[PDB]
Amino acid sequence: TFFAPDAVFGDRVRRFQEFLDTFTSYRDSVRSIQVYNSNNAANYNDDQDILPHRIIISLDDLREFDRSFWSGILVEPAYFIPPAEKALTDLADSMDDVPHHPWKLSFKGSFGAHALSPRTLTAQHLNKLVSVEGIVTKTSLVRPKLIRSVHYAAKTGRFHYRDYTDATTTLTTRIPTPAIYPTEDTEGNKLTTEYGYSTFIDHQRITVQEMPEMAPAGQLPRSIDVILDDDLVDKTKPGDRVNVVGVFKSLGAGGMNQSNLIGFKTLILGNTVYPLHARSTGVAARQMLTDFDIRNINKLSKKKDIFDILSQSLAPSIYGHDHIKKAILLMLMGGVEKNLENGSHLRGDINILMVGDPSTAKSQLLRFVLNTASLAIATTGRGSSGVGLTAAVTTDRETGERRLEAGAMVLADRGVVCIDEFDKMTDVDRVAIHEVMEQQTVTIAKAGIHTTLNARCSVIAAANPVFGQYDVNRDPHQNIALPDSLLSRFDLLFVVTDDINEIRDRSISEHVLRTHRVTIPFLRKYVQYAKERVIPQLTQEAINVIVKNYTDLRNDDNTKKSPITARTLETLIRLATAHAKVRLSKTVNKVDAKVAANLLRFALL
Amino acid sequence: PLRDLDSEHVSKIVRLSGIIISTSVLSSRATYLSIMCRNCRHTTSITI
Amino acid sequence: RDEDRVAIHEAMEQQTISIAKAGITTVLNSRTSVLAAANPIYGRYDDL
Amino acid sequence: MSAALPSIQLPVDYNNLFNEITDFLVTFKQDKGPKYMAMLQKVANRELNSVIIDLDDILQYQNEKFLQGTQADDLVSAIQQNANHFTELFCRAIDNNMPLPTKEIDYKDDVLDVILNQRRLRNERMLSDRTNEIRSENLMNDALREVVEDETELFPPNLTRRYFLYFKPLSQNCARRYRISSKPLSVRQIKGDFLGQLITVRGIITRVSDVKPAVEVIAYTCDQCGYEVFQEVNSRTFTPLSECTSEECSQNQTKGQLFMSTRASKFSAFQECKIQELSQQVPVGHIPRSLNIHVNGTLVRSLSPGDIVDVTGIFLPAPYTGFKALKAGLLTETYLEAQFVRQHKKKFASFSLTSDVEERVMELITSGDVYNRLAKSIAPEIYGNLDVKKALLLLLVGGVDKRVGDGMKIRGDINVCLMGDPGVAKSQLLKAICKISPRGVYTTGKGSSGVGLTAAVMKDPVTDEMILEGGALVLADNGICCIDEFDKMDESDRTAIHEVMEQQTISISKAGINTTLNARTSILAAANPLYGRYNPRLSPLDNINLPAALLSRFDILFLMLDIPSRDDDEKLAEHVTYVHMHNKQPDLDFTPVEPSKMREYIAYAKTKRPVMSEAVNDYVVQAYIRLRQDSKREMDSKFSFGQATPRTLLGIIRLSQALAKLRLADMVDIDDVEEALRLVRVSKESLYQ
Amino acid sequence: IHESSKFIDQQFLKLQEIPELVPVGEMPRNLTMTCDRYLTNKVIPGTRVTIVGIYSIYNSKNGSGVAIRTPYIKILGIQSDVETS
Amino acid sequence: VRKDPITKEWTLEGGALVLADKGVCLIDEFDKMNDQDRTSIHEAMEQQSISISKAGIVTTLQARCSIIAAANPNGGRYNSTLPLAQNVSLTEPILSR
Ligand SMILES: Nc1ncnc2c1ncn2[C@@H]1O[C@H](COP(=O)(O)OP(=O)(O)O)[C@@H](O)[C@H]1O
Ligand SMILES: Nc1ncnc2c1ncn2[C@@H]1O[C@H](COP(=O)(O)OP(=O)(O)O)[C@@H](O)[C@H]1O
Ligand SMILES: [Zn+2]
Repeated sequence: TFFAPDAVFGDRVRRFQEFLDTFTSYRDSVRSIQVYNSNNAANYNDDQDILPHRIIISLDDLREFDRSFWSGILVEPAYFIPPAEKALTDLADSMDDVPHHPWKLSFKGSFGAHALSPRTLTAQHLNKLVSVEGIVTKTSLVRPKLIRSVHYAAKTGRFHYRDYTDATTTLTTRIPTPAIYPTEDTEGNKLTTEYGYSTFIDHQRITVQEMPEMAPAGQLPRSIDVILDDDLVDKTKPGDRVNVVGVFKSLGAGGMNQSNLIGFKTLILGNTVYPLHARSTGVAARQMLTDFDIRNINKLSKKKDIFDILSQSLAPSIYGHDHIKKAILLMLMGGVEKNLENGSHLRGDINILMVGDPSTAKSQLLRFVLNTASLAIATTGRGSSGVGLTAAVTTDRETGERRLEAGAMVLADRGVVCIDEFDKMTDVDRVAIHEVMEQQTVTIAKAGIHTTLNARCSVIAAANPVFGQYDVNRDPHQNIALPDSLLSRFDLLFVVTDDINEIRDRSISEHVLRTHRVTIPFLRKYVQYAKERVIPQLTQEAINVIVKNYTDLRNDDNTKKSPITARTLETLIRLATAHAKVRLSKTVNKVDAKVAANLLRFALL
Repeated sequence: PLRDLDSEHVSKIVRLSGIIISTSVLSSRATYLSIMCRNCRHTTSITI
Repeated sequence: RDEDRVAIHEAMEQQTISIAKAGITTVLNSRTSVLAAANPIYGRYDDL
Repeated sequence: MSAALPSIQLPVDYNNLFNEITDFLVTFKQDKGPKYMAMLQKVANRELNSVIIDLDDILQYQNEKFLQGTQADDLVSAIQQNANHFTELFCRAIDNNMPLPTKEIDYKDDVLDVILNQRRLRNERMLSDRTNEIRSENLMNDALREVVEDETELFPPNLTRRYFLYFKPLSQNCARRYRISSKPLSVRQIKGDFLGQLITVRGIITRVSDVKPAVEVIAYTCDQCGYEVFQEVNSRTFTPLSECTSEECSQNQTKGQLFMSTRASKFSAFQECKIQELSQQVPVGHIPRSLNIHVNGTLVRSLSPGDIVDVTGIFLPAPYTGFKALKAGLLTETYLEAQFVRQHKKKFASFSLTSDVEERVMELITSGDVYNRLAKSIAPEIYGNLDVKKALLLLLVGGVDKRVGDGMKIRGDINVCLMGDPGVAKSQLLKAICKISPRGVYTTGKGSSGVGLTAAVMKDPVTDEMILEGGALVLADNGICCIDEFDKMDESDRTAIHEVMEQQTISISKAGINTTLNARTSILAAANPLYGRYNPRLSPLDNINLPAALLSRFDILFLMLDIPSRDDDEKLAEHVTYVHMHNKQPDLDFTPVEPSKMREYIAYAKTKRPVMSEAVNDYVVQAYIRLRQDSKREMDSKFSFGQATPRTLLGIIRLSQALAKLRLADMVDIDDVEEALRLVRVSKESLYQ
Repeated sequence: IHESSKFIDQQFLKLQEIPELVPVGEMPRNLTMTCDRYLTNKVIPGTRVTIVGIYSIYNSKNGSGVAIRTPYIKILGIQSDVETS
Repeated sequence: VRKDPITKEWTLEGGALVLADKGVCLIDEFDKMNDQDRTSIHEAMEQQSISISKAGIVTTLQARCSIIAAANPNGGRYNSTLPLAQNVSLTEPILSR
């Protein structure tokens, strides 16, 4: 600022300008931001009558371009990042030329040895750039921080201002300036504070501990503190798998100054943060779509046989049961989750129960779903050692003296839960599920907390017949061994049989041998665009079908093998709506109701 | 054995055995630090 | 024990253990074989 | 070094916005006379204590300028910023132009209004003597009077301030009319850098402190001077200014001591609360985080726990950071200083009648059939079954509380169970009545419900005392508590509930708790038989798992159970598919009433205290004996349930009172109990289908 | 000037007398143990070891006797049973 | 692995079977024990080493210790008309060690 820039800085700038001149992808992107802000500014300014100023750099573009500048960011970021942002802050002034703040950087890619788990983040290579992967373990209450303070000198109507700097605003150890908050003017007058002409920024620290499946298990966790400036504050939450990049500063002067041992305070200045996805995580896969990927979906969406092949392509590892995995595919699609005006929300999620002879795929099918649903969590049921899959214990020692944490089902707020060995799971959870299933709300009433939290999520149940095996010559209710309301709460109950034979059993050997000796990645991208864009309204061509069938089964099935209730009316709507989503249909059609009937014919008879 | 440790031979080399209970944190200590006077604008270095 | 068995009862056939406590949501590879020993005691048929 | 505290300037110019205020306070007649001056006459009358300033008037005042070509110099865009300046300067004008007192000072008045009067009088006598002494010392108003003012030292006008000043924003209507200022923000949405602004936030007020005094100015007495010393207190803490700062002791050898006066010290009523995020506004996967609200003055009791409110107020820093090491410099805590409150479910206790609410009642009445209109207007999103929903309206209006005038009390309230099988919706009716009931609450079978139905005891965060924290039956009172999965509760829950249906109170005698506690709640319960659905081969005392002693405290139970049928299920399937085809309810020659206007109607009916005619009195008796004789002598076999009791006779009376209140009628007819008995019997005729 | 300074890792270990051979009457005693540079992370809690070290003396901010010091060992090298468990 | 108050010091307390690894553990009222303090002796008899996998420490501790166990018949009277495994509450495999 006040000192005269030396060539060791002036070069770094103009050298970085030849990079951005070469890779226009960044020059047009910063422009694309001030396109967006001015459209909103015009929207605010010119109808009533932002994006947080950072760019991600692919480090692959530096390696081939400027080898010593590659090593500079990694080995000496404090001498190479402040000038690169100083270039961009004048590139931004070059792209715009409308009338009239900082601009900042972020990175992506491979850092070699410098990407390491906090198990091996050590007091070697402190100042170097680092990447760390792990669980975000807690987050601090996002405090506002002072930078500029503003005052009024009422004797004159002048305004005065003061500006603050500290250990976390520059990578280099700027000379400290412990300035004093001005309660009196230089002349001696009184002052008052113009709160909100002053400016503020969010401070947060989050503490990351090593990812538990890579961890050499048995050892203790080890964790380090990451400080986030204004931007990334909103994009971390405890328990998610997170990668951070930053500078592992070693600040203060403990021991050697003041008096006495424990060494320097070590932390990362977070300049990039990404959530990432791993098994049983609180975030979706969220694959990006090209304008090409959408083209393939639209080629498919009007072919009159996709649902049969798509239903099959799920699980080549398993033979048969197309009639079931049809429905599990429909669970990924779900309903429309209609929320009514001045009256309570109405369920969209379809919840499925699998039961059958213990030889079957019940435990294995769920590891397709858990591996290929957008968001899923798996629970054993018995072994939910907290309150359950939903609620949690609540206590604190930190400054606020209370905190909350969420169970699996509150974390899985929209997606999937895999529940298996379902009838092991005790009444304490089952009666809590009766709260959830058709209300999708959770209530607790501890000493301090008396409040309602959402759980708009979908369930697979897997169960075993209590007698060890079942066959249809034994009356078909008592084998279910659950309260009749749960047999209502779950929407489709499928009974899988293997009283052995030979004819079908013949083919199985060569299919398994072929299995030891359409595809998955498109389904995710097929489902999410369908989920995001498509919201089928009903159509009269199908509203009659759901009345004909539902009204007949209550005459027939109440004289036969299964119960029928007004609960199973709406399950017809959801399943019809789901198949229309498979069609990407802007509206429901009669064919979807005929499919809804078919799935229940197989499930009931 | 620790039972035979004594104020005798303080700061000699000692050979002893046991079980490690715990391993704490990899605290950070200096070995080179460079230092400036905030008023003299004057630089030195210290090594340990 | 019932809380023990249900995990191994899965890990013997899908070689992972999935945990659902609020604190952390792990799914960790077991990667184990089992050699087991058991007794025929109470082979005598009754239900109670 | 004027490069320190460097000078800057900005488009504001407070030195003539004060010149705008001094017109607005007197130049407004768009709604006695210039109403702010007449309101200030009621301050000069000493009959009100708080001033509410609305942006609704400031905007239309600027239109009367701007459309006359006169510069606005906008206050509104300034005032939504930086309101801690205006709220301590806008009030200065009012000191400088207000009417003189008219009802002369008298003993039957609040004691603070003579203490201020005496200092205000003493202020003028000091000018009156000093001017005459100056004039008498051997030799023009504007010349002289400024000498008096500077040489004197006086009580400041903030210490003579009779009143507390507050603001309320302008609603969206006034923002779109004449074409921002108050989006009701989420506690998550606040994004920090709004510090300074006037903001609106809505959410659950989970927890409040009790009101207590917190000092704003300390007054100190010095004998050897006779001058008072006033210390402004601004932070959470102060140190006693024991060393006498007086103008008479400063230029003196002895610096004699002083003592605080604990009534001359200007206080304010201080209260604070948490608002937790409103749950439907929480993102996916995230948690309802909390914000801290501070209150000063006359507003203080407007916030009560377990209710939903808009808070409007000014959002500000507080100096706190953690604990020294867990720090990165110049951090701040933050709080909201509350200015005005409105609450989406209103307090029944405020219900007076004015030019807009009577016509909202009258237009509801004149269509007639009001009782059936409101029953169908309760939960019209679920099919039929009107007898249940028709009784839920009586649960709200509740009947009459009776005090014997002789040390006895009997419950003026309705307790009901909704027994049945799956598929005939229950929680939707429970949830619908939780919305339509102010202070309504929703509960569940298992987990916390021991403490959750009980007083906890808590070390109160803000101040060094223990407090009882109310579970559902205490977080609700004078209102509905909703219970679900009912029989999946346990004996420790029931033996709390069973006492609350019988009488208005709870009693505790474990650990630090020994109190007797007021419940005053209506319990509305949903429960399922032993096998989810009924079994026709089981008599109801065996089909139902509940003990008949507790059941006798339900004044009605509904055997609300389904049987399949060829026709009736068709109309249901129409209503569900219609209301799922779109939000709208059926095209009947009807309208389902808006809930808030029904809440106003109920709040008026609650005021009615009906009396029973002797004609019905002798009819209720004879019907009871025939019921009780039949119930005992005939009905103790097969489908027979329970026994008739005195309690069911009182149920019929309370229901008969409720009907008469829904008529808005001061007396109870023979026409009422012949309806009440029908609901009692009809609730089980379902069993014969 | 942190950005032109070099730092090293050190670690605190505790060793206790093997519970297989200790007085019946009381708990085992233990020693604070420290190590520097490449000697860090070589050892896992619950392994059996021999330490060669400097038995040394430091002052502890106790709260111990009228005037006293606390013993500690600076490890200057380490070895083990070839791998525990 | 459990607390010690002074300095909040952490150390193992071994079982008596570790404290007596060369010699003998003397157990009084052998029947009157729970789950955990039964599986411990059974693991020691079975294979003479005791696992630890708690508080972040993983170890197997030598428990090469002999036992003299004292027990009482269920109901005090020996009931000589029934075998010992029916007279005592203990089952044969812990009894056969
Ligand atoms: N329908 C099927 N087709 C092929 N393999 C199957 C089928 N059902 C079960 N399996 C076999 O069972 C194993 C998975 O265990 P599984 O039988 O699903 O356990 P569980 O009975 O607990 O569900 C796999 O190795 C798979 O080969
Ligand atoms: N008669 C009806 N009219 C409209 N909707 C109904 C009706 N019966 C059931 N429903 C639907 O079924 C659900 C009711 O579930 P419910 O039966 O209350 O659970 P529970 O078994 O705990 O009572 C609601 O979402 C509602 O939309
Ligand atoms: Zn004095």
